[PDB]
Amino acid sequence: RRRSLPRPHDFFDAQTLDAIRHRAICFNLSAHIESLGKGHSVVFHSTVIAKRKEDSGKIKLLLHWMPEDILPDVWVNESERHQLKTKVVHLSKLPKDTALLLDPNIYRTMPQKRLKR
Amino acid sequence: KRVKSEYMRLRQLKRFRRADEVKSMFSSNRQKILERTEILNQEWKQRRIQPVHILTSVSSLRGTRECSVTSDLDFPTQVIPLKTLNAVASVPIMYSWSPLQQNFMVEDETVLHNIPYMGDEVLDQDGTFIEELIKNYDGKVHGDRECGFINDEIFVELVNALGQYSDKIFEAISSMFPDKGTAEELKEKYKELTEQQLPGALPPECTPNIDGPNAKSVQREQSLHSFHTLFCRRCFKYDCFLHPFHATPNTYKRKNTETALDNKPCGPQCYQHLEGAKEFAAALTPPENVEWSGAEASMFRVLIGTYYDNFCAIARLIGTKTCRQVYEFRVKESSIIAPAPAEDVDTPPRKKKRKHRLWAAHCRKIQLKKDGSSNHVYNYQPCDHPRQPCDSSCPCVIAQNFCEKFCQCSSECQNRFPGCRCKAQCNTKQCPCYLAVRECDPDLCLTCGAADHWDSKNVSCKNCSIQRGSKKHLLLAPSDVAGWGIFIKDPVQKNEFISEYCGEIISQDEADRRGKVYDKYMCSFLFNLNNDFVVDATRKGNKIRFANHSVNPNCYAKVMMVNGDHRIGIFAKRAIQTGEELFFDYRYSQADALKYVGIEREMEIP
Amino acid sequence: KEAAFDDAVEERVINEEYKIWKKNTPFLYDLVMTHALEWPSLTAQWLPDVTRPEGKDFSIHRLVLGTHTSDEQNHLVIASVQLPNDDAQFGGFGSVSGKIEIEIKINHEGEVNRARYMPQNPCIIATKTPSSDVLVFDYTKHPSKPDPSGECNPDLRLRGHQKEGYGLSWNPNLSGHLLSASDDHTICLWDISAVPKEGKVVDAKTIFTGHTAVVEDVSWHLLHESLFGSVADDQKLMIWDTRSNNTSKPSHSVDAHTAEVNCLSFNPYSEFILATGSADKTVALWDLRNLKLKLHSFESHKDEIFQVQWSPHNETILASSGTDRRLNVWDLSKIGEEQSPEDAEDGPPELLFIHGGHTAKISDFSWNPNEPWVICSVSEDNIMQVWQMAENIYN
Amino acid sequence: ADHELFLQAFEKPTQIYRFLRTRNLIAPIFLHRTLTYMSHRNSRTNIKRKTFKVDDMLSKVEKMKGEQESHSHLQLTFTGFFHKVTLEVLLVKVCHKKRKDVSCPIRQVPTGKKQVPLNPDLNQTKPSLAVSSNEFEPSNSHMVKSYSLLFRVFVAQMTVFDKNRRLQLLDGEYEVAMQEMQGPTLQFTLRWTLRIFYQFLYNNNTRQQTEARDDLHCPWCTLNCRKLYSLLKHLKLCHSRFIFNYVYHPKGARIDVSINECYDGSYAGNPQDIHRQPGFAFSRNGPVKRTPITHILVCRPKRTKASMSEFLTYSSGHNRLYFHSDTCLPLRPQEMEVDSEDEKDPEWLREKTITQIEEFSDVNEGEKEVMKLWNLHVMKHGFIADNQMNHACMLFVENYGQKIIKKNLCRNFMLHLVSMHDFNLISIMSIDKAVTKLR
Amino acid sequence: YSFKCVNSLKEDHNQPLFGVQFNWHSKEGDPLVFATVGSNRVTLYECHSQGEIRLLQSYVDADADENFYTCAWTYDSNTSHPLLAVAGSRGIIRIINPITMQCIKHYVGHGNAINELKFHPRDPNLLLSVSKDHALRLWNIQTDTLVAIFGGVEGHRDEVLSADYDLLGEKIMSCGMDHSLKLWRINSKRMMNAIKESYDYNPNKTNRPFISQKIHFPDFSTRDIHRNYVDCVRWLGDLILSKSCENAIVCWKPGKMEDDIDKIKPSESNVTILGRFDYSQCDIWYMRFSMDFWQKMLALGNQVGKLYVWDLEVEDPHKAKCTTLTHHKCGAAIRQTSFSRDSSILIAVCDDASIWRWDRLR
Amino acid sequence: RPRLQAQRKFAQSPPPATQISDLSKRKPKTEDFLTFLCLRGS
Ligand SMILES: Nc1ncnc2c1ncn2[C@@H]1O[C@H](CSCC[C@H](N)C(=O)O)[C@@H](O)[C@H]1O
Repeated sequence: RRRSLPRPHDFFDAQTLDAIRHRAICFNLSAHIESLGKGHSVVFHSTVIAKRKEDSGKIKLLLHWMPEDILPDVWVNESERHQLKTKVVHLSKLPKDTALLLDPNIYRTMPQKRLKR
Repeated sequence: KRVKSEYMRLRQLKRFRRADEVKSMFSSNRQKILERTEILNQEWKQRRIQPVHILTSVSSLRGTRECSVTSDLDFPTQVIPLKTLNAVASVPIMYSWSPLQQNFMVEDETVLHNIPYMGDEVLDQDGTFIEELIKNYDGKVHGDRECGFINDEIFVELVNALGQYSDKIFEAISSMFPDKGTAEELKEKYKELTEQQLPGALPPECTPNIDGPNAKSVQREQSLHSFHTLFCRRCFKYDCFLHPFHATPNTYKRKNTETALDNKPCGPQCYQHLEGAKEFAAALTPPENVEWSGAEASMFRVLIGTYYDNFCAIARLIGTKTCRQVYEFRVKESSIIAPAPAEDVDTPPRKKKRKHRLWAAHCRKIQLKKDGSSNHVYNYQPCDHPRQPCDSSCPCVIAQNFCEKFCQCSSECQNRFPGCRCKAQCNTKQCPCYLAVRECDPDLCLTCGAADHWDSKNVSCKNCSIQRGSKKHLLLAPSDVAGWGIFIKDPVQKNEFISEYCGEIISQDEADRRGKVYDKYMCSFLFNLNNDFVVDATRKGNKIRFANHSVNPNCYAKVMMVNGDHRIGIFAKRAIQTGEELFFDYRYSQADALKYVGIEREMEIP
Repeated sequence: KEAAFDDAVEERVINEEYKIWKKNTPFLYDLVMTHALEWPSLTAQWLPDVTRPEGKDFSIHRLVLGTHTSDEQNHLVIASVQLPNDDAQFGGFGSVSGKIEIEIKINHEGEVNRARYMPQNPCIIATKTPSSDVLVFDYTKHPSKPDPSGECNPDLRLRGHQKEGYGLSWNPNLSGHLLSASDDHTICLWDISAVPKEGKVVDAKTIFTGHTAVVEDVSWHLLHESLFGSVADDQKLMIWDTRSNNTSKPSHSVDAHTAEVNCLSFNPYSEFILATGSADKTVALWDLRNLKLKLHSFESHKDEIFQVQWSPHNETILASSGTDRRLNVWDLSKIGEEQSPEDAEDGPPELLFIHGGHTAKISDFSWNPNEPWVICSVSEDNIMQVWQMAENIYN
Repeated sequence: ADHELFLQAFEKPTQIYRFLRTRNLIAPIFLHRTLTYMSHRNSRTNIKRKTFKVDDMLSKVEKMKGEQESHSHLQLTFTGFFHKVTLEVLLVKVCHKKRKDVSCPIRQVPTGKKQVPLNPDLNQTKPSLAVSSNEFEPSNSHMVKSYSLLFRVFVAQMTVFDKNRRLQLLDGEYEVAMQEMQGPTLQFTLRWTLRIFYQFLYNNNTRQQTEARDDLHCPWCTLNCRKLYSLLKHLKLCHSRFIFNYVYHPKGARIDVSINECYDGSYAGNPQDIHRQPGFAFSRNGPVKRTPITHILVCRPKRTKASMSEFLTYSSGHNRLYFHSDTCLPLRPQEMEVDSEDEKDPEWLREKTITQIEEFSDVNEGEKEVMKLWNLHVMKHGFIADNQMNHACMLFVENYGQKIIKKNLCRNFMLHLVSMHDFNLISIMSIDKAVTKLR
Repeated sequence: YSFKCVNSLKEDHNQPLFGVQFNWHSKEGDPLVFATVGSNRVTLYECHSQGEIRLLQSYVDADADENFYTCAWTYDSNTSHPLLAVAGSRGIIRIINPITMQCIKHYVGHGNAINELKFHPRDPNLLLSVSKDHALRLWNIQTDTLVAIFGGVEGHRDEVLSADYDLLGEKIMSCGMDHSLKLWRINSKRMMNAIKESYDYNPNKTNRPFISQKIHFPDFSTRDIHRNYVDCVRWLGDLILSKSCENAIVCWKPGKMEDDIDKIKPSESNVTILGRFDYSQCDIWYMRFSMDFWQKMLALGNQVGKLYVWDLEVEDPHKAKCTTLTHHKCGAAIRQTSFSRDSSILIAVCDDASIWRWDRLR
Repeated sequence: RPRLQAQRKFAQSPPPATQISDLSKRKPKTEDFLTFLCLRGS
């Protein structure tokens, strides 16, 4: 090499920088990955769902989380009230079949519509 | 000077005369303006175009940049987020050029005819560079500061202010208008005006064409005078673009014994086969019924110099001539003209058993000792004057070059070589032509096979490729070091040929004049060719020029002479595989090389 | 349509990831060698015979591919590969000119999608079916230089199919037996062991149809000459036994993944085990005797999977590829093994290292039966890669 | 002065890898536990043989011990609504996403609509029923996903099966809050029948001072590197967009980052598609042709030990894209074979000889015509040698014999042969051959 | 005819602009939409009346420090859409479709910077491009192919910075740094044959690349017309409207007065000047000019912003017109003028990234 | 001399050190800080 070697044309054009820039804004104002998500995780916010009455006086609770990326709603015990209001799931333990819905730049089929198989 | 005022008054009189011409032309062209703009307007009215939508913003504008446009007066400062259109891989800087595989001499006129653009910032700090640039030619510019240009009548009337005193009047007019600039050309201009004609776009002796309707009889030399003055012997092409016309005509001997004119009956139409006519022909070794026209006489005067012996061929060539009348016309011409000498020499003694080796040994001492201390390699210039037969005044001798076939020296001059004795690919140290750093010329080197298989472009004889022109396949691609580069799509072995660094053959002075702007423009193309010529490839050339230079180049460029002309040859220093940029050392001066070509490809890896 | 914008953005993303993977290769692989082809290949199956030249530190391998030309005549191609067959085999490692050669090129009518050679005679390779007819090519007789005078006149062609297919597998135990799948919902049986007569056309020996959707693969058992498994797109694979004289009654009524399943392969070193991969982003293995019971399913992929390969050099090493732009090797020995959260968050314990040397869908891949660990992977991007793990994960 | 240029220069490397963090955590291009210098992870040593006759028995035992979920028919009874009316419900069966399905298809099965109380008050109860058919079969319901229930009054949804196909419900009274359009709700029941520091380096005259926390975790890809050497090595390998230099801090270590000076290899796909206009670029709908290239980066690494002191590419192919010399136009790989774009007779020089010959004064077109044509021919074939020109004259006559015969320029053409013989180029015999072929 | 205006603009980026062109292809009654170029952003503008100028979304090539010098309007024959072609210092021509607000085609092949472009008035898919490397590039947008070049040394020998078509689009006149003014005839058989072949070429149709040619030799050349660098040309019937920094626009034609504009061979070098205009303070080059569509009126910007406006008729050039319009705040330089389809709107460029609109009192 | 001069073309005429939250100060440079340390990271 030498002192003034030219820089090859960066394939990452500026409009892709703008797209990732806007994605950064939306994810900083939606999930707060840096602060709430601890950088490596996504926070899920539960809401008020239906409550079912079992044989005992205690009522089995149901919680569905706001992002609803891939997790299905599952019944929880009565103790989950005010304790499972906010949960943080690492990106790794999110399901590996249907979690792409949080953002479609995270993963997509590059050929998309395939002329061949 | 009052000459300019008188010229202006005369031009004003001419403009008063042409005030109707300009008015009529303006009216006529305005009619065409209307008639050609109405059709365009009607075509636009024919079809419909989709209007552009109002300003809109995408959801990604939050992360995208936003711009505003303000107004000087009371208008809202409208804003709109930018749209980042996708970028492209821009090519490096390049300058257009006409492709060619040979050279092209360029006239050395000391006229700039432009002033190159410069940064406009360093000039404020130091604008002396343009002054140094123009001072090299002369402290002027194209058009100078005269600010005067008028018609021929006005220029003539400029001298009319002092014409009653002419030389002084013409000098004043020349000082007024830089178009002519000399009172001496006024004499030739006035001679042409008094003749009310010119030399003409034809032979001046009233003949438009010798083969045209003006079938006037002319002498042999005059007919070929325009032919030979425009025929260059070096490149063999009429009106050469790389050789001057300052040369003697084809006043050379020939094998006159070839035209034997063997005794054979040529039929009734024959200058021979008639007792009186044959007797006259034998002595020269009834009158014609048809009088040959001027074209026939003119062509006879030319074909006699080529085919003195046989009348049949001359009659066969001339349409307006008959071989039966050939004897009578020859008698009449020889009565009215003179014969030709047709010089030839015998030179009985000859020996090639060892004389070739003795001459080769003699050439080595000159080329090593007497030519290595000259510090200059003058451009090849054949000598055609008997004023110094193999002496110290023949240009081929003072330049230490060889009096080859193209030089008018003796047919057996010792200052020439018999070509390649070796058949061993003409590139080893046993090759005399490789030893003399010159491509073997095919008509002499019958051993290496340069003349053998002319149609073949894969000659087994190396060191003759430029003569064959069989350049390898080269591909242009951007260079990782700087600017463009040249990349080869095929592997190249030891000392294999790559295309010649073609360009413009120009004198040392003109090349140095161009170097002053090349240094500022940083895209130089000049390294010396010979003590008289330097090849410039900025305007013409090929893909070779894109090859850069590094401290460890992969090729080597040796400036080398081909067929009496110096050509910059490119050969690979080492074996280079496919897809590698070609680098050859420029032999560049160390300080100015580090100033210009100091960029290195590979650092100190070990 | 916003698909194009996202596609371009993710194209730049995949370029960035390919660069990042490329610079991580020396501390990830013991051997990375990527190659580009004039036209893409949908078949990547290492030839079994590998020649080892003496003295030099590299061996001469041969690899079967196929030109997928979208403009001109497609050609069946066999490409040779040099690999560092030496302990100290450190320009590169061997000859610096011919690490990739295209010495064998044979004309083919249409592109090659799934080519599989003969274990019994690798000179005979079937180019599957970009037609209604399955062609047979013997690369020994065909010239090295592809003559453009039409097709290469295949030695034999097989009737029985109607539409295209992507499944192919030769009988490892019986000579001259082939089964192939197609979109016609059908698998055709062929007997190429004896073709004495003229015409050079061999009809289907027996048509097999027991699936309600497209069949995409079929394979014979290596320790069972008559028992062969089949898989289809009706979320169902089915095991077929010959000599039953029934084209619709399966030997064992079984069901595949909840979604479309496209590949089926057996392990050579066992009598019962069978593995398959589906479009449900999962690869699951079955058994010949435990049909109904589910042993395990692999959930590392994210898109459809249509290729599975048991490592010939081991019994418990598996590999699979799909449109996920990833290549996964499976080590069944570590199935369900407990591991620290750092190991778990990277991937499941049974999953070996995930190969990521591609920019498109991995069309096909295979392991050469000569070197203990060797595997190539092709793609529609003409990206030809031969990669090896660093020894640290398997000692 | 502003430092926004520095932030803009470092932001492009930043956000790229920050998004790649999510992309790789969801979809790892490689397992981080399998890296040679990350090998402190993946503690599961490969020591087992795992004969194929142990997993079948274990799976059979697990299946025998499993099957905890049980079922018979699903039933339910409606109590009413509440607001601060006839009701309609539906049964939906969902199939997993197939190749021809963009997403998982949902198919609904109608049932019998009934009436519900219009938000009854307390103690207002004083009968509506819906029953499900036992159509759940392993063969019929193999391809279906977990079933779900539709409720409309005001639409609600709730499933029945769990992740492992187990029942998620039970026979009991359900108080369901309705997602209309406290608050809307519905009532009913169901029945069954060390420390490190960071530094940023660009225009080092001034910079924004930085600090570091969560040392073993990378700031960009949030990877926990339990070895300090491996952290810097991973930064070097996965973050070429930065240049890291280590200095021993008085209270630990310190890393100074700097934007890459060159950062080569920006694009690695087909070079032909770099310059192409949008729409036709990066299509991949069908096969595309690219020049064959061979690139090798790993052959046999020395596999040195993890040494801290270490901190203070072969390729044979066309690679880069080639452009036309004359027009600076990118060259198609298929056109590459014959697009030499260089031949002995350029057209511009063909017109140049015509213009310069015709331009001269003391000669007329009667001779300038042949003067122009001979140059055209000789420069078309590029003759060099004298014996080459002896047949160059013959080839001139061969090319233009019919044209001259229809043109009748023999006498003017005779001047060319005279000049040829005056220079001894054309022999006497070759003079006649230019005449017989002329007619 | 006299122009009056109380209005001005100014772009925030503050680097000089280098050309404005109106969308003359807009139908009757469409809003007056014109393009502006310069400072790595393509800023389109919309004008209706009352001095209001409405911006369109600017397209920025922020990948490098590009300088833009070229705008040129055209329409798509296939879909009837307004297209704009922009080229800059990087030697890259960009085609952006404002209807979709996104670029569609780019063109590469320029060895150096690119000056102002003009579109073929008869065939909308043909675009001629000047270049800093003494070359002239003509393009076929409908097939994205390159057609014959005018870049040989026989053409311009230095920086070409102006070109124009005639009204009928038959001949091309251009000027460069070397004071040359040369004519290339589109109506020459070779040229429309090349154009027809360009419209007939598809890259997938044949493996052979589109065989373009090189046009080194124009049909006329002259240098003595202007002693300084001529930087702008326009067509007035068969005459030439050229400007150089001798502070004078001149009118002239090849050949003599009676010489036909079509039969004149390149050998003839006679030049007759039949018109000249005068102004003040034409010191800095690139100070281009343009006419209205009807060519009835001419204006030229000045470095102090003076707009010397002259109505064109069959009258004598000596006293053609002496009308000058100037605003007290337009002291910045001006390098390009543009007119609407009618003479109603005249809008020029400046050096301080300011945009000025002049309104006709008709 | 008037025509010999060069064509000049124109007229002659938060500071304190920040943790990895500073990284969060550069992807979302606008649209709220998303964390209080970004203000200290300015
Ligand atoms: N290795 C190198 N690094 C930087 N500049 C170089 C170079 N080799 C040549 N040059 C420059 O290029 C000119 C020689 S011609 C070299 C190729 C051509 N100019 C191009 O850029 O594509 C010289 O003026 C020199 O300044």
